Amino acid sequence: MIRLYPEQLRAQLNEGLRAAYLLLGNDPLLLQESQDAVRQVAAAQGFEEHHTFSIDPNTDWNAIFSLCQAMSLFASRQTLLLLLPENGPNAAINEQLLTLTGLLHDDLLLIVRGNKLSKAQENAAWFTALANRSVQVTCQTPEQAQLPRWVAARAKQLNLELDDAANQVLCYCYEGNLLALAQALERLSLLWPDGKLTLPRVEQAVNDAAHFTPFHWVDALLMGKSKRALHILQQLRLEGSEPVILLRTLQRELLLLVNLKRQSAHTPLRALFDKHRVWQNRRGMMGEALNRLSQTQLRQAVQLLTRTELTLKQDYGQSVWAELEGLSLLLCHKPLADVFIDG
Amino acid sequence: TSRRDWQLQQLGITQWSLRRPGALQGEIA
Amino acid sequence: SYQVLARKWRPQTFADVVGQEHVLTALANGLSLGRIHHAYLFSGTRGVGKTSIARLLAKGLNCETGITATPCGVCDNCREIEQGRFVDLIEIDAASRTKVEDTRDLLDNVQYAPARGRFKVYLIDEVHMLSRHSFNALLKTLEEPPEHVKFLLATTDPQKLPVTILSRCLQFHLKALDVEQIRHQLEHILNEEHIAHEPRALQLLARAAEGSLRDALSLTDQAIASGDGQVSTQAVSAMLGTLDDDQALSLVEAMVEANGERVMALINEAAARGIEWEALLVEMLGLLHRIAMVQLSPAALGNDMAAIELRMRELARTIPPTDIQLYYQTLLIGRKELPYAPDRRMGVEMTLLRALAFHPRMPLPEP
Amino acid sequence: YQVLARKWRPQTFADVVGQEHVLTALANGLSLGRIHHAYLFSGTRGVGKTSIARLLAKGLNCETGITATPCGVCDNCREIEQGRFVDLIEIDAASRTKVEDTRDLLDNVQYAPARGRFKVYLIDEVHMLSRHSFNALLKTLEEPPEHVKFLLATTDPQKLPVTILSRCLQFHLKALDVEQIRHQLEHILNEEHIAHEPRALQLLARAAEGSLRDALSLTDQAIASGDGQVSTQAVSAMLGTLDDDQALSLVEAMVEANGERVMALINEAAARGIEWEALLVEMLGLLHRIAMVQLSPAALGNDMAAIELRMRELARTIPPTDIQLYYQTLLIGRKELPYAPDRRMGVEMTLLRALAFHPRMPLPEPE
Amino acid sequence: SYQVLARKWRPQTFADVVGQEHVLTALANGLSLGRIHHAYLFSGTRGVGKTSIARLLAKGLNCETGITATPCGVCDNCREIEQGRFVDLIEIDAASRTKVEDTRDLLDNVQYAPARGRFKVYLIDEVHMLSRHSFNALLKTLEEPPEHVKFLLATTDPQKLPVTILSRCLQFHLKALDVEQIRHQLEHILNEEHIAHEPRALQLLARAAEGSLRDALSLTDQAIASGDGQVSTQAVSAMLGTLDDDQALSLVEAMVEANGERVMALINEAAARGIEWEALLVEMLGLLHRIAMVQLSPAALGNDMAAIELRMRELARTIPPTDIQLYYQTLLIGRKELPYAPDRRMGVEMTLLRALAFHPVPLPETT
Amino acid sequence: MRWYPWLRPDFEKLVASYQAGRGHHALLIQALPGMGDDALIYALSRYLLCQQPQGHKSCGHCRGCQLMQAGTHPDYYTLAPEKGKNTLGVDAVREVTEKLNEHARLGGAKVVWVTDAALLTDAAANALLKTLEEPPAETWFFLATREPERLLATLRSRCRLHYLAPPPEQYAVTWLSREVTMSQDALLAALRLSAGSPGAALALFQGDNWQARETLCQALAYSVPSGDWYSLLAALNHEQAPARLHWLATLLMDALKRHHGAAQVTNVDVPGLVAELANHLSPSRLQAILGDVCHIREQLMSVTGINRELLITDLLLRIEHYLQPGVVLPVPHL
Ligand SMILES: Nc1ncnc2c1ncn2[C@@H]1O[C@H](COP(=O)(O)OP(=O)(O)O)[C@@H](O)[C@H]1O
Ligand SMILES: Nc1ncnc2c1ncn2[C@@H]1O[C@H](COP(=O)(O)OP(=O)(O)O)[C@@H](O)[C@H]1O
Ligand SMILES: Nc1ncnc2c1ncn2[C@@H]1O[C@H](COP(=O)(O)OP(=O)(O)O)[C@@H](O)[C@H]1O
Ligand code: ALF
Ligand code: ALF
Ligand code: ALF
Ligand SMILES: [Mg+2]
Ligand SMILES: [Mg+2]
Ligand SMILES: [Mg+2]
Ligand SMILES: [Zn+2]
Ligand SMILES: [Zn+2]
Ligand SMILES: [Zn+2]
Ligand SMILES: [Zn+2]
Repeated sequence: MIRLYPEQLRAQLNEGLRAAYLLLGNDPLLLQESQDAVRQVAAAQGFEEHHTFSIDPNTDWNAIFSLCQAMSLFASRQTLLLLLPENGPNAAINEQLLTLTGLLHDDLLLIVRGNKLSKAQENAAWFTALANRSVQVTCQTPEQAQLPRWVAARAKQLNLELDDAANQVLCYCYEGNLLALAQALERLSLLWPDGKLTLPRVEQAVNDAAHFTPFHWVDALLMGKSKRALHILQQLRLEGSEPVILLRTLQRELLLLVNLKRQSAHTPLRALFDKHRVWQNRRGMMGEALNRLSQTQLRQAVQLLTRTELTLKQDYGQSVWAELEGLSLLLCHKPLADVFIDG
Repeated sequence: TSRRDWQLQQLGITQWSLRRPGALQGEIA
Repeated sequence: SYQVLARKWRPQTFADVVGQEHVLTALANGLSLGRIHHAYLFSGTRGVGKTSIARLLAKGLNCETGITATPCGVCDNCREIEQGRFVDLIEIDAASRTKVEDTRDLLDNVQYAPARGRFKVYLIDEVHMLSRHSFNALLKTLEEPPEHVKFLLATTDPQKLPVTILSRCLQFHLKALDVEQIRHQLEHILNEEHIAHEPRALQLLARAAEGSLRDALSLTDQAIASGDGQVSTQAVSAMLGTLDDDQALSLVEAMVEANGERVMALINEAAARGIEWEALLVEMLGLLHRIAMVQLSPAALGNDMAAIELRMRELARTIPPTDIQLYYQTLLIGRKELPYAPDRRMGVEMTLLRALAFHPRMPLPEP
Repeated sequence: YQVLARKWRPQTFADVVGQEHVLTALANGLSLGRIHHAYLFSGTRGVGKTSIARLLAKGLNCETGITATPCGVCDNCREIEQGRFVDLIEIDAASRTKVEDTRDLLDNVQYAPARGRFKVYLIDEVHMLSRHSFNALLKTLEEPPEHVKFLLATTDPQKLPVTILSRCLQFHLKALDVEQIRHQLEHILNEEHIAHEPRALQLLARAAEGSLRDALSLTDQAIASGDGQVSTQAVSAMLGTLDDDQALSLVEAMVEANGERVMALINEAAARGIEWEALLVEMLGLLHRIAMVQLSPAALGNDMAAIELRMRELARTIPPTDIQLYYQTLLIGRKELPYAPDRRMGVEMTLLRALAFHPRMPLPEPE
Repeated sequence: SYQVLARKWRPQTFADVVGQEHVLTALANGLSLGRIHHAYLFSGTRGVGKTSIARLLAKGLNCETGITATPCGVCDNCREIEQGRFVDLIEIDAASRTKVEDTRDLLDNVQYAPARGRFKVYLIDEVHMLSRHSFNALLKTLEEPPEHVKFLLATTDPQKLPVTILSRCLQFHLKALDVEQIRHQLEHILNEEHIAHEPRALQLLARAAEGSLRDALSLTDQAIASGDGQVSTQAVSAMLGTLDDDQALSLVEAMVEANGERVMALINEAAARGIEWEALLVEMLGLLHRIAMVQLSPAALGNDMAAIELRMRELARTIPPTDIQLYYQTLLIGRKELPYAPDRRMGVEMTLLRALAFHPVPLPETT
Repeated sequence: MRWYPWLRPDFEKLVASYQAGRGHHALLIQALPGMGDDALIYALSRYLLCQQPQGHKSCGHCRGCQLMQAGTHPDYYTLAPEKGKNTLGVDAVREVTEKLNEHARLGGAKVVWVTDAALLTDAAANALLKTLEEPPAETWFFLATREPERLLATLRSRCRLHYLAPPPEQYAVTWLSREVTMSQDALLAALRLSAGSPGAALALFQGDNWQARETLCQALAYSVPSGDWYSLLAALNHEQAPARLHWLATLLMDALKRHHGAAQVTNVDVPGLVAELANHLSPSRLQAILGDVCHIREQLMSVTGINRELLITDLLLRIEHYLQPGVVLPVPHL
């Protein structure tokens, strides 16, 4: 299994094709670009048909097998594309894929698109069989740290002069949405033939389309950025996520912080992290939080979290978002009147 | 403080004290 | 007679549409340079010009003179598209027909060449209501579109569409029309219609529009009806007062400044319109909580509450936090004791009086 | 015997009580000819939404023409009065809310009206329509045929999508005043030749909140109970509300700390066999009225005139803190009443508790 | 076959219904005067005869002789309704027919003429259990139904019903039956059934009924089953667990003097004897109320407590009224939350501890 | 489901009624857990469904008895919560109501058994009202609960209530000694913890719950001197949290009673722990902790889907906070 990234796939395609291609990831833009590049190279090499299928319980595997076995009159070397479900293949789908790869032919070129497989899903007979003669491209959305580099590279590839302020604005507005950012770059290039982009020019034609996850909100709270946490919370509320997921995601981290603070009186932080198997990349951040919050805090937060949970799950109230915003401000170093805690 | 105040607090009755007499517009003693 | 003010003044040229400069400039440059995408997707709020811009693009994409951003408006194609009875312009209301069969037939219809136009444009409106199988069929048709077929999509909730369909089309997002542009458009329309007006009435109408030109035109028509063929400050103010439904913020503002008669007048006005008292009380609680959080951090107030941003920000700036906390506590107690009050209105009035000119005595740990 | 509500539905703009603004707007619109194609009506129950909608529909289709004062005698007016006109398509959205029904309705809107100049669709209970049904109507509402008009009536306009609200002219109906309800009831009873008294009409108007249909239903119930006449005693028995004099006397006795008088009055009330919950509610209402009078002199209406002066005497002598203490004590007593061993015991214990903590004359302590 | 006393003694005529005089008078007046309404809503507590009143009204409406307030009870229609097989009487268990489809099917059959009766009566039991869509669907037809259909609604939670439905119905409130009426009905039933009884047993059962006749009949049947076919005072006392002796007086005295050991020993002995804790709490509350009332005036003490008068007087001389109020409130709170405690004895002990702080094998066929 | 001897007298009454034909069609039995009300209901239903019973015993060889032993009798509808759930839905009640309309297949009586009336939701309870009020001929209902005051008043008023009295303490202790082998103090403590209901104490002994109780007692003994109640979390975070909270409340109540001075206590096997608990805490603080524990237990048992870990952590943090001087303690209120 040759593992690669979207930024280096072209050379491999220039080197030569293979029996099958795996496009696993989360970002849609990178997956679509890789699929288009692979299809273009295959068409240039002499591939004509472009059969596509979406994996579903109603899908008929007999037709796929017949296509893989039958031969066309005035065409050869057909290509097959599969769209896996978001959850991933199950045991029945695993057996179907095993049969399909058993019927795999050299002329047939197989492409699979979908989310990355978990530890259990990735370990399968069909996956192991394909690994011998497969190339997998990992398409993971870049994080906030790496986004400016990607934006600068894309702008340079398009022959555009992008300022630092413009790059920062584009990163802030379209964080987590590469497709929207690419379309915005295309629109900006179309608007200005000269290709010189300044801060006012980009500002006049940019909106908010950022996409976040609860983990980003929890990390923002831990670091202590009030504005970022509030923006993430507003974006998540507008998206329409379930508050219970946010509460459960925050509960584990809050309980871990409380336990460490209680046990940090007479124990080094490294020993506690090793005991709790805290991930290395987070360790420092965690420590920072453990230093910023006093012991009186992390008890009011727990009380407010419990009150919000009871309000949501008993009274079916609609004021959960306001309480979440209050708790977010509380986690950051702010006074808080303590009337809203209702302690 | 006072026994009466403690008893009223225990009974759950909340005692209200005027804060802005000027807000009221009328003959009040 | 007189048609409808909104329906009559639909823009018919790129110079008539007000605002949305970026979208118009991008479309004009693309048409001039020949860079035309295979699918467009217009998004925004209601009554901003999505359908109007789509129709203008369709008109300019099949003009007899040629592909241009300034269609003549006099040739047969332009006239027929204006009348909405052009052969090639296949406009489909996706909302009325969402089942797979209708979309299947419409997409199968693409195999034929255009009759009397260089392009056969499909204008699908309200695309978010299509069925899943309809989306699958549309994606299958749109993966490899013919050279003579173009798709125009108008939607208000783009997040409903699948990512696959979004990735295949260029998305243009429209913004709010702002107060000044709406006011200028209303002034121009009224001047063209030969109707008397006053600047303050137009300003009030623009403010009440809330970034929607269609709403502004509807309110202008209603005011003209109420004003007996003219727009006047008193008539528009009375109309807005009748339509006003923000009694919670007004009550909070009156209470915070220690006013009694104003609170009674607001309570009577709220009672005049069918309103649930507990809903009003919880709305006031939410407003006070938002003000407190804004005082804690200026970034608390999001973009959702843009209409009343200024007043809430001023209240947060001026009112000390302790008064906000006390008002929140007393209103919470009032909400708690509301169901046992003799009457909902009487209970609300009593709680307002307590928050206005009273102060509870805290238990104060004595031991 | 046809019920009063159905019999006395207004048949002309001169027979509608209140709602001056909407009537004036509709009259001006019909007179000037500026007629829209989508009207929405909002308000609390039983304030004349369907009535005015039907009146407007009759005015549009009158044979004499389009006037704000329909004749009421031509064939179209008579048929609409009898509810069998062919061009007035009345739809109960609550009963038919599925999307296919809306599709079927919209499939045959192009056909010309059978006999009238307009084909008026009147949809009731719009808020019950499904989301797909709401979306399916957008295009038709925006650009309907020239011979089609849509009339919509709903109780909670906040349930509709903002897109629909921007397409139609909105009129909000306000709750009727007590005096208007009393005058309408007096006129109806005079027309029906039924004996009545001013006190009974005042009580019925007070108990009707703001919906005239509730007032008519209560009047019918009172007539049934009163055996062909409306009497103050019959209304009092029906509502089960004791006269304000007894509650006022009890409150005065409690304020002056006269235990024997309070106990004697309670025993007399028990002999009368009145409801204890009603007594507590009346006392709480009296205390609330006194507090509001203290807040402002104008807080007291003429409904209490019979005792007004005496009540006003309590306003200038009792400090506000004592009023608040009594109100809270009675509220707590009413809160805990259900768990008391007996209603009489609960009320007696509440009164004893109020007397014991009297700010000025507490009961003597032991030695 | 054998039927319980609750269902076998269901009233069959307007002369067999105890109390509810105002409702019966109103119904008789309406039937006599010919003023027949199409929407009746009987509301009140449980076990008072809402369903029986509705059935009697329906029987009177569809009697062969005519519309009379005194149904004959012998014609074919009356006996058919009594047997429950009458075609035109549709009894709808709203608690099991809440879905909208059932209501829509019901409302589509309202346009057909009655089979044999002169009216088509719909008797909806527990209408408060229907969904919102069901209520909205009903609204339109219920507002103005055909002339041959009548709607009868029976419920015990009128708050659930939306205001829209309440605004278009004649509401009849049923009062709770007094102790004397329940005792009279019980003695009449027992005399008719040839069952021995004693006045004290009937008085106890009436007091325990809490104003519900169904509860009284159920308790009487339980006593008969466990009383060896005889309603004896001793058997009823044993079944109800009445304190009888002066245990409550000793417990309250121990609590007042703040002697933890004495009260704990008394509670342990009572638990060993196996008494009812709710009865003990009620007795203690009654004793506290009597002590407070006597403290108000020395002559307030009743003549039935002479045997324990003197001791009680001492309490009235040694305990300030505020302490009495505190003890009463604490006991009431303990009674309120007794069911939620892990054990009843634990709840009683917790309440008393709170109060003390106040001070200056033959196996048939089973595995 | 075992037949305890103390159920023999009450049965002898109930069946007698059904022998005379004057039997109520809706019997509601009140009993504590482990009393054996289910066995009584099963015996009554078995007697009713026997075709040719003799005396108070079913024949055991007729078609009805054979089907009952096989557990596939066409009659004898049973309502119980789903295997994965803990509540009875309206759908099952409505299905049983619909099926009750038709005649009895075997020509006998139809028996309906509700496993626990307290588990019924509001919709199911409201739906069952009309069926209970006027059931068809030869239809019998049986409901079991431990606290009839929790049920709806309308539902309660339609049923004849029969109460089972727990046997004398001495008899229960002797029976437990005959059954299980444990110290007298342990038997008394288990019996009192079960509200004096033999069979529940036996179930407590049979499982590992006694070891959990000992672990909780040791943890509390360690924690009380230190004032760090958070350590109790490990001993309370479990699917049986309500039982352990009940045990903690019992310990606190015993400590408070000892502080006030009393001769009878629930926890008889741990005098040292209760004495230490009383010595190290004030009566007001003990009252506050007991109230909070009871409230948390009630919330945990009532609300569905509530996360127990967070609730218990907040409870323990509040308990630790209260012990600090100058803190407003909670007061019960309406
Ligand atoms: N930019 C604009 N300039 C002038 N009129 C506009 C503009 N945007 C919307 N309108 C008005 O709105 C109506 C068209 O609604 P439209 O905005 O196309 O619907 P949507 O954008 O919700 O699809 C027309 O009557 C038109 O006068
Ligand atoms: N403005 C009004 N003038 C006279 N009667 C009215 C008015 N509004 C309501 N009513 C009375 O209320 C009853 C029901 O009105 P209805 O048509 O149901 O209004 P809505 O549609 O708002 O419920 C009618 O019998 C009518 O007489
Ligand atoms: N007023 C009454 N007079 C005589 N019996 C009554 C009365 N009210 C109720 N009952 C008895 O209660 C039983 C059930 O009454 P029910 O119809 O359920 O009233 P509700 O519908 O108010 O519960 C009847 O069998 C009847 O014997
Ligand atoms: F015309 Al729209 F949303 F109101 F597209
Ligand atoms: F018919 Al309505 F409010 F009850 F319009
Ligand atoms: F049948 Al009822 F209250 F109406 F028990
Ligand atoms: Mg549009
Ligand atoms: Mg209406
Ligand atoms: Mg009933
Ligand atoms: Zn042209
Ligand atoms: Zn006419
Ligand atoms: Zn008859
Ligand atoms: Zn047998």
